[PDB]
Amino acid sequence: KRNNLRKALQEYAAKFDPCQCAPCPNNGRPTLSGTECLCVCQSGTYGENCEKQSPDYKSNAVDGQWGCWSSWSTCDATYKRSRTRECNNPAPQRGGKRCEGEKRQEEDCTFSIMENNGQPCINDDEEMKEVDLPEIEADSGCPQPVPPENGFIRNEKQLYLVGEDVEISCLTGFETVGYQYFRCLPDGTWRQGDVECQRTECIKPVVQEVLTITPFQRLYRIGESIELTCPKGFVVAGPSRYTCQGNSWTPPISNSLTCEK
Amino acid sequence: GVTLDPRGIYGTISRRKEFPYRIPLDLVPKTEIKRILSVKGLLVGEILSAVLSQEGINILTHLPKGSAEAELMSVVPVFYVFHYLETGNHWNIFHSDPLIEKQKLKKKLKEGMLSIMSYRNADYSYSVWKGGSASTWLTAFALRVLGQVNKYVEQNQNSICNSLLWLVENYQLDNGSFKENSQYQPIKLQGTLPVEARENSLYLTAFTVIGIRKAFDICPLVKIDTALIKADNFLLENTLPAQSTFTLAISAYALSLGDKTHPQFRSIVSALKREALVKGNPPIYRFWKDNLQHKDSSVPNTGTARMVETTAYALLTSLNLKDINYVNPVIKWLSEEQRYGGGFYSTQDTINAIEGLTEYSLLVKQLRLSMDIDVSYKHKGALHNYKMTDKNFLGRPVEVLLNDDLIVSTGFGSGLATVHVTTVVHKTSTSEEVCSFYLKIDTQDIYKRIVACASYKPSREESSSGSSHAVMDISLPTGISANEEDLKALVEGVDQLFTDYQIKDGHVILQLNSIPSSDFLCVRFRIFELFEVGFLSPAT
Repeated sequence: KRNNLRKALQEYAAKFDPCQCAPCPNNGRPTLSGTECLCVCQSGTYGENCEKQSPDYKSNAVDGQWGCWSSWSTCDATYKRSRTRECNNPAPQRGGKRCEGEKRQEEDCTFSIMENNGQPCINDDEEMKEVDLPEIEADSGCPQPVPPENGFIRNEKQLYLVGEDVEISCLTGFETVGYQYFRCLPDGTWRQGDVECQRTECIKPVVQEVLTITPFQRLYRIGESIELTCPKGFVVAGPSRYTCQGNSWTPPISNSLTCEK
Repeated sequence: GVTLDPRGIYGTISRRKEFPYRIPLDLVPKTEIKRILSVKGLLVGEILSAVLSQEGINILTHLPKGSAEAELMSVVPVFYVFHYLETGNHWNIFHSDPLIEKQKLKKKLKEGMLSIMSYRNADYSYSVWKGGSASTWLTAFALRVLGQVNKYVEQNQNSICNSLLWLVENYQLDNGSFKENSQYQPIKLQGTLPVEARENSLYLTAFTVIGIRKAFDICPLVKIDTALIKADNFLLENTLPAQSTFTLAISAYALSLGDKTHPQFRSIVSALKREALVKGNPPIYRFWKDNLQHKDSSVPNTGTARMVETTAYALLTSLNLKDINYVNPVIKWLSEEQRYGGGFYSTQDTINAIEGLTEYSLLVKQLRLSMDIDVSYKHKGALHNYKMTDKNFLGRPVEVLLNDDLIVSTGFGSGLATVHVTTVVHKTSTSEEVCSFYLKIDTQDIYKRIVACASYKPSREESSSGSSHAVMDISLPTGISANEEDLKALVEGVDQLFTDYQIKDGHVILQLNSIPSSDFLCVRFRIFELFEVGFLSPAT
């Protein structure tokens, strides 16, 4: 309602901005009810819309005020539209004075992209609810089970129904022995079992800011090898070549081949 | 069991699967072997009708071209609004002849290719002007786009590969892995926010990986594979961008095209979850913000750009993990005025919003159930054939009968139905590794008395140390009862073996500390009968 209400104020101003009034006599500000303009008068000016003066006020003649904006000049060759106004209510002729506030606007050429289809309800406090408590959950079913060692749930939901199923499998180094779905039983359990992750690949270990290693591959198959390497002219720590072992290699990672380059 | 997948989901494709036939050694000799196969039609759930309007013609028919290449802002989103309409059958909604609109598109898009190519440098970089200083960022935007459009209209591979090799040769650092020439200014409605205060390397390394990944399908040569592996790895190893979800999201989205099953990638998205914004008890709407600096702007701003770009990258991360259940409350957030403008005619945002609906509408058609599934044996003939639709989603079990390897397959089609095969078997005690403690029992008249005899069996490398602690069950026919006060001797006697006993479900349970493998331990008890039944099942 706030967004819409700014947006209505923009349209309301476009319709009812008193810039559209004929020039105010004796340097009053034009003001518009919606259906009539009246001028707000300066000290020493009076009448319905400022038409007459006290004998002292006649000395001013400063006369600095706007007429309306032009419509938008379309995009400026950096995709920004603009518009300008021209100081052109009764001009600073006998005396001299600037009309106040920046003569021009620039506004990004923004337009709509998608099928309009109404508007959604939004309230200030809500959006920062990254976490909230588990619901009353009367459609009992099951919540997400914690997947096994090195595991990943393929289809993700808050609450799976009775007889509804979830698929799992091991991460990139690894493969499932056994059946890789589970299903929510009527009591709320998953009966997780008869599945086991096995290693088939290994991944470039964590190393110091000097590369003490040569990165041959994204993933290394078990029985392949990786090499610790000095950039030039020295030897420091760790095996020169290593092969992977169902576990990781037992690689040097507290320190690596940090040679005197 | 498996999902079938005729179309590509879960980083792979699954139009065919084969299940072996096994003959275990444990088996009861004269057994029958039995098997059952059934298939579940996994429907999409709800679909949210998220679309570009007929006004999508105004997104093609760009705002005034000009200097500093506002002509570039005029070319690039055409290469997306095409792809949306193409994946959406959408030209019909225009109400011209769709073919005339498709021909108009293919032509205007080719005019676009010459138009963007006109800003290529002889070094195959690009710039803000034809005479400007080169930019890797804009080289990477061009590579993101060229990666798109060669799925539709081909351009020669060298024109891509040289533009790649400018970037990949001259700016691929180590310990941090893509770098830039400091162009004059960020273009006020193109580029986007860097990492603002400092540390732009994450936004560079991500946006450059995002370009290079899109192009890499159309320049597959060894160098570029060698580059992206490290351009990812240094991005991954740097990526903990908690200072900005916009940085967490472009870094996540880049990595979503990578190895989707790398633990650091999974961890990054697990942080992206922890960063999410929601509304409702279940998630009704979902989106993201990082800088909590806020105004309810009716005309959008770079603050909106933080949201729309961080969200469009989270959305594209999720839509490269293929789950509409996760994606839905985001697609609800788009298309109606959360923080206005569909990308506000920032090209970067508006591109990423159109890309959102494109991958969403693709996944919608990939997921729907319109699939035909066949099952056969490997050496033997066909077993069954199934047709799976918005009505016939449940695929009833069919027996599996013929003792051969089982092949299930599909053609082209759509959806993600899953086929489950169960096997039933009966296995021996003595001829299997299930038994460590080998059993005998005898019933004799001297009401009657019963003596069990049994012994442990160690592994081949092990001595006669005896069995671990065990729970033993003497079953009896119903109405037969053991002499419990005689049984108390097994508990009271100085030569103790059992800790405790109980009667439960009519069975006699007793718990034994260890068992000899040196000899058969023998144990005797006595029974009285209040005979209860006409048929008695064998006791265990």
